[PDB]
Amino acid sequence: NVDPNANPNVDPN
Amino acid sequence: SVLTQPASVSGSPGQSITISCTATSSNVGSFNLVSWYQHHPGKAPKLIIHEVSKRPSGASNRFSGSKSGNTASLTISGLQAEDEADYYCCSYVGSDTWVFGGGTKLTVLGQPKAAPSVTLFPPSSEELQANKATLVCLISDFYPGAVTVAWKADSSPVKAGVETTTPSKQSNNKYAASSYLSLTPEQWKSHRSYSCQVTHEGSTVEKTVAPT
Amino acid sequence: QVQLVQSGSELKKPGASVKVSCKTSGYTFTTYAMNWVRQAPGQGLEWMGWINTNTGNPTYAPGFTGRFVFSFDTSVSTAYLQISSLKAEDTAVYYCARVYSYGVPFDYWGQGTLVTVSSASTKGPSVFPLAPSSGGTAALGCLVKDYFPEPVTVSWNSGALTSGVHTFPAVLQSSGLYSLSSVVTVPSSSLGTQTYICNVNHKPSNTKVDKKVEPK
Ligand SMILES: [N+]
Ligand SMILES: [N+]
Ligand SMILES: [N+]
Ligand SMILES: [N+]
Ligand SMILES: [N+]
Ligand SMILES: [N+]
Ligand SMILES: [N+]
Ligand SMILES: [N+]
Ligand SMILES: [N+]
Ligand SMILES: [N+]
Ligand SMILES: [N+]
Ligand SMILES: [N+]
Ligand SMILES: [N+]
Ligand SMILES: [N+]
Ligand SMILES: [N+]
Ligand SMILES: [N+]
Ligand SMILES: [N+]
Ligand SMILES: [N+]
Ligand SMILES: [N+]
Ligand SMILES: [N+]
Ligand SMILES: [N+]
Ligand SMILES: [N+]
Ligand SMILES: [N+]
Ligand SMILES: [N+]
Ligand SMILES: [N+]
Ligand SMILES: [N+]
Ligand code: NA
Ligand code: NA
Ligand code: NA
Ligand code: NA
Ligand code: NA
Ligand code: NA
Ligand code: NA
Ligand code: NA
Ligand code: NA
Ligand code: NA
Ligand code: NA
Ligand code: NA
Ligand code: NA
Repeated sequence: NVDPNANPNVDPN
Repeated sequence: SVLTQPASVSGSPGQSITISCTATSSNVGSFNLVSWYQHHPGKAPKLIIHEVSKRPSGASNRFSGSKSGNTASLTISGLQAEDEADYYCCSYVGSDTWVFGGGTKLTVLGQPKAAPSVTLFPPSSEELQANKATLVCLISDFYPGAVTVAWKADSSPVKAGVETTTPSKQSNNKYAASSYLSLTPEQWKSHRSYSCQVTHEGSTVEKTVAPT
Repeated sequence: QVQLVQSGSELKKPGASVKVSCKTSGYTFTTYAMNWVRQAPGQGLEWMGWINTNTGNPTYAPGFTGRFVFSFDTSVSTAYLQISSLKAEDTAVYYCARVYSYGVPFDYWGQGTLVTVSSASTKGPSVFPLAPSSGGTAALGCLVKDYFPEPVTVSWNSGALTSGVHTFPAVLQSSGLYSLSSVVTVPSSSLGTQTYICNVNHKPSNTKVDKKVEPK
């Protein structure tokens, strides 16, 4: 499930 | 919208009020990433709740939030005049997308009801002599700031040629609006009279004018 | 302090293009995503999409796929919204807003950029008198008709007459032109002696009108 502390802007590489 | 909010809520100073936000889609999943924004007109929206119930430092402690099932709720306690504003819920909806609720207009009833005063002008001779005709219906000093306007040619409704403003706040904190009926000079002169009818809080004030 | 500062209001014809800027300060631009939100007249906030400031990958909500481009320029920590082939229904206030985390979206917002799309052309008003004739007071005014764009200002008797003046917000007609009215309440006993003139000023068309309002 989505981690609320995670940053969506991260490079997913 | 994917999130349903009541169009409007109202309360008196000191009271508490609650604004609901119901998901109409399973795209919200567990529905735990719900945030709320306060929006005063012409200003930037402001985050006031996130993750359903978390109020950040720098937001008033009169704001709280909860959920039950698929309905999230914002509660404002000790209602104050500056709380008057639009309020939006917001949810994550998967795959790095977000959606806002339709918004809720909160009115803080800080003053007594005030019936509108209505002044209706007929077309001027100068405008008639330019082959145009405008009836002008001016509506002032009403509270709350919501009215509906209907026009009549004699006793029959007229909807063609009607332009009506939204209510706007006056300097004395009551509201004003105006409505215009565009006619040909021949329509104007063909009827015994025209009427502007302003409905406010269930009651109606009507003014009439006649070519002479 | 985190700041998002947007460019100024835009007035466009249909078919035109527009580019709104969102200049940031107070944080590292490429650390957080920049989102865009719209509010059309009489409507609520609508999420338009976002751009990842590390990868450049944009995400567009349905409804904003076709004519919209999110971009940025890291050299000046600025995000841009460009709209091609503008439509009347693109008329709205556009906001940029940062996302901090999944839990905390839209923590800082730009102040908004109004983009008006209209087929109307600049036009000075036609001013008609609203001739007088409750109680011992009479209402007279001026109808300020068919002008574009906003704003108009109205005074009475060159500013000498201020008590009893009510200048109403303009209506936006379907044709795209505006009309407003100004009305003043005065003693009925003065209609024979005192002259009443509304002073209308429409700077966008370089027009001013002084319209004498007399009985009958
Ligand atoms: N969630
Ligand atoms: N407060
Ligand atoms: N506020
Ligand atoms: N909406
Ligand atoms: N009132
Ligand atoms: N007239
Ligand atoms: N005329
Ligand atoms: N009025
Ligand atoms: N009407
Ligand atoms: N006021
Ligand atoms: N900001
Ligand atoms: N552009
Ligand atoms: N839209
Ligand atoms: N760009
Ligand atoms: N780009
Ligand atoms: N671009
Ligand atoms: N662009
Ligand atoms: N649009
Ligand atoms: N959090
Ligand atoms: N902000
Ligand atoms: N025009
Ligand atoms: N105006
Ligand atoms: N004057
Ligand atoms: N206006
Ligand atoms: N002037
Ligand atoms: N006149
Ligand atoms: Na606003
Ligand atoms: Na905080
Ligand atoms: Na926070
Ligand atoms: Na208020
Ligand atoms: Na009146
Ligand atoms: Na005219
Ligand atoms: Na009808
Ligand atoms: Na403008
Ligand atoms: Na064009
Ligand atoms: Na949408
Ligand atoms: Na890109
Ligand atoms: Na959409
Ligand atoms: Na003038």
